[PDB]
Amino acid sequence: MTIKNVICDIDGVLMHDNVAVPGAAEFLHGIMDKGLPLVLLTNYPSQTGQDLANRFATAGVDVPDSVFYTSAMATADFLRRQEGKKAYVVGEGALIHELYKAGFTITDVNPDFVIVGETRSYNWDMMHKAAYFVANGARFIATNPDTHGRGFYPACGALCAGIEKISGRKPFYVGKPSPWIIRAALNKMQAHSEETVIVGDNLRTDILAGFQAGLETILVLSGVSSLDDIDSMPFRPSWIYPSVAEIDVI
Amino acid sequence: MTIKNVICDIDGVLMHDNVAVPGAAEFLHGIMDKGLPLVLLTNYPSQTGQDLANRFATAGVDVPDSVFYTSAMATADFLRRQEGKKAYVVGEGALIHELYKAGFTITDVNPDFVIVGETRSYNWDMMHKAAYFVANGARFIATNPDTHGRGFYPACGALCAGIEKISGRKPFYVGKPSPWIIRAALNKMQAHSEETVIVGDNLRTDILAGFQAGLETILVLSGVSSLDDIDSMPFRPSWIYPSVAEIDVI
Amino acid sequence: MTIKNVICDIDGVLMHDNVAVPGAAEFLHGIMDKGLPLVLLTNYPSQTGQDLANRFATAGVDVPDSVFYTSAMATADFLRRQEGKKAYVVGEGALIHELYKAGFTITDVNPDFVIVGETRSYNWDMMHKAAYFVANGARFIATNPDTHGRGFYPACGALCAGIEKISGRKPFYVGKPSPWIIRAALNKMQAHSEETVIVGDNLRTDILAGFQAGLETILVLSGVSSLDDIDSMPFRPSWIYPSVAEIDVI
Amino acid sequence: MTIKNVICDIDGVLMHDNVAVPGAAEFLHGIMDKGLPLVLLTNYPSQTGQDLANRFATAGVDVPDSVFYTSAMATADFLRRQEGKKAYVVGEGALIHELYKAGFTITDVNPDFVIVGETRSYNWDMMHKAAYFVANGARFIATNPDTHGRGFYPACGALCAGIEKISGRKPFYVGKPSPWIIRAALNKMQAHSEETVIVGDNLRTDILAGFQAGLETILVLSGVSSLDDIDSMPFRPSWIYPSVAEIDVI
Ligand SMILES: [Mg+2]
Ligand SMILES: [Mg+2]
Ligand SMILES: [Mg+2]
Ligand SMILES: [Mg+2]
Repeated sequence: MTIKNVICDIDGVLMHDNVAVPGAAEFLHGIMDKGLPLVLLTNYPSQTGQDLANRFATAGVDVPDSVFYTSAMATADFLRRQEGKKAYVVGEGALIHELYKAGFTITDVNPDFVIVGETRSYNWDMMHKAAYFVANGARFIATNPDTHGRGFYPACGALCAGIEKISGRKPFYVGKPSPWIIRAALNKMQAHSEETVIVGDNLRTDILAGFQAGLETILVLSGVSSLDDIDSMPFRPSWIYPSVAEIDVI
Repeated sequence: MTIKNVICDIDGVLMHDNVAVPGAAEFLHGIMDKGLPLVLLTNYPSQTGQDLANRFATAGVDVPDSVFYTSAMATADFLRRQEGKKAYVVGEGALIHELYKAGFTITDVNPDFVIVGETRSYNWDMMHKAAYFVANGARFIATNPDTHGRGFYPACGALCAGIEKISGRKPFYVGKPSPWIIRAALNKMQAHSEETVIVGDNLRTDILAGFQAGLETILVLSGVSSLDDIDSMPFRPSWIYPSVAEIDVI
Repeated sequence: MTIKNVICDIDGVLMHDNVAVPGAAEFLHGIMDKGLPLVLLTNYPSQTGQDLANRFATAGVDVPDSVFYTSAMATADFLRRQEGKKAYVVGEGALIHELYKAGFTITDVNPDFVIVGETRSYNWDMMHKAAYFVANGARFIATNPDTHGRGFYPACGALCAGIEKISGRKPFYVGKPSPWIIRAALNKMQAHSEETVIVGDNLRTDILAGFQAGLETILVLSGVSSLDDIDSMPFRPSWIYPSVAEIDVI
Repeated sequence: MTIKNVICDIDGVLMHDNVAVPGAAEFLHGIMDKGLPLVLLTNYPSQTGQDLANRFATAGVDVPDSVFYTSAMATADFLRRQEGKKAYVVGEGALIHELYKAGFTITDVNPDFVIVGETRSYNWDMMHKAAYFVANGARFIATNPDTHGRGFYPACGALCAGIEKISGRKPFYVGKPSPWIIRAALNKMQAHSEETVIVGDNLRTDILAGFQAGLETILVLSGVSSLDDIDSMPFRPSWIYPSVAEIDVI
């Protein structure tokens, strides 16, 4: 059927850092007014739903805590359905709390999983232990492949680099471009891919993931990707707009 | 809901080369008898549905031409929904016919796409032209990432290698582990991921793709992957059996 | 000691394709007049010394056949000192003749080496056989890593790509940036690295190789590399000039 | 001429960790008795010459501090000859002191170089700053490519991984397999490659570097590499022995 659910990326679409993109509030309110399930997605694992709601509210956009879905929440949802509840975690804040709520024990003693998110406390010891466990068979999971956040701030992908180099193994990244996180988002809305659209600014992450997941896609040009980037692209967005302000196919 | 549709990989699951895996016939007939939509999937683009039906029949397994779905068919289905109908193709047989049926013009003059499948006629000239077009912006699509077929026979992935090296660009692979081909298979059965299971022998292709697509997965040990390969695996199969002969959760 | 020998790269330094770089003739004649051993180096394996002398003469630059040293000659020199004289060769012309003169038997029956140069006859069969032999333990050698020649013409590196993909092994590239070819060039002049300078236009090949080999280096800006490319460079050229016309430290 | 100088790798050749390889003492004393210049090489940057002499003496092998040459010393020697004397260093101990003796100022303010060695204090902040500087044009140098030391202890290569991922740039590794460190070792002995042999246990580092540098090579089987590893090897050692105990071609 038609568009009945909406997954909308955050950075470069609804927010520029801590400043809302013009029209974001009206765009979101229009969707909620119509009663369409909505998920605001972000590949970063540092913020809780409340943190995000506060960030949005500070910027003048009001939405419920419940609409947010981060790679940390997605990782917890992924692990919930797994056997084994012991993990060595390289991360802090949101991810840690989510894992505890998923019934996990966080330990550096016989862990079943090595989970990497983001932490400014990352150090030689963590890289060492994570590499040791992964090399020894621990299930290697990471929240998102992004190498850095704002500026050149190390992000999950950068923290995994040393661990991968030493162990010779790569983690399963839960976030975009992996199609699984889109599946997780759909399950959160109890929605089907055929009636869901994803709005994003990055052709290589939002669009690629949505496409592979079977979703209709809308690329906005207010972020990373530019219009000429679609010319040579294997697949292309269902629609393209300068920003969410002109989206009216929903 | 429950399992209502089935995607079953071919090589290492139903066939060993030209010899059927014991129990394959009974397994498939049981599924069809129950009236469950069935798709027999293969990442290789060389055979037509009829070729595959004949191969199966020669091996003592009788199934309709219609159940087969190859990376060539999937590629044609992918391109059908695309704008532009001119392509420079590096391939032969099945793929070529499928593209013509999808309304394509195959040309080395201003092609919109560069499509790579498999062809034993692959040569310096083809690599040159493909690289030239891709470097110049043509949409780069490939049927499957496999580097070789039986023995060390070059396969699609190997043919793309030189083109990627020269152009500095990578193609969008339509086949496994890409989740999209699973989506295409579901659409072929008009089925939902939540009620579909995929049976395969390769953890890194059948299982990875099925998992990302939201399908229940069954790993058989009659092919590439072995049981101990799941220990360190980020995700694991819903079920594991020596072969299709013992599968009875369908 | 001082500069007593000279290795000078060809393309982008002395020639632009078939046209001489202004000042090339005078530059070379000045070196020969002083009696300094000279080697004109090129990473490409297609031309014989006579072909190169003819190309230079056609462009108005007169030099002896003996001064030229190609990756094909270097590869033959490399193999001369090796045990085993049976090789499966993916190449044509110059390289083939050089190997025969080095005492080799070219065969697809129990070859000791798999040697890849350049050949416009490259095809599926060659990739297959080369991959089969390398996968089975044959010593994998390639003339140069360049992915393409003029335009997007496949070069040695591109021909190796498919073979590497299938076999899972990489060849030993004889040409630049490998320091060995510089050693081979020095031996050709019976010269020491401490009294030899190399002139080149590519920071990542001529300069990198010369530097690692212990040679003084001169970068000309008449080719691939540009002046701003040295800012972030780990190592830098001993000298930099727009072209050979202003070189006077020799 | 003949062998007049000797470069001998340490780990897996003369030492197993803190235990000497049987015959090491006699091997080394024999070389020094003959008056042949000797350099004991190691790719690791953590120990000073005195530390190494003490380690050897504790193991029962007596040699002068002066014979040792580490990747830290080699890096300092490399930088001594460079313009610019400001560097942001990710490392500790030996490397730091060597840089100060080379006339460097270590700072995180407008550094000319970003130098990575080894430090158990490596953290998010260091990765961030190093990545920021490299991304902004700083000359990226690293002591050695090894990903880990003993066990799964992070080594230089692992520390560079995150920096490379964020900046998109790779460093120039001073240590093996880079031929430059062999050149540096020769200069330390004021020796020519044609009269120098290198003894090592790793085909991919000691042997590869020696070969590219024009040295005669001796592979011992007391460490990383095994005899069957030479079968498919592009190049092969001049000689091969179980350990230094049987080396008598010097
Ligand atoms: Mg975004
Ligand atoms: Mg299979
Ligand atoms: Mg050049
Ligand atoms: Mg060693």
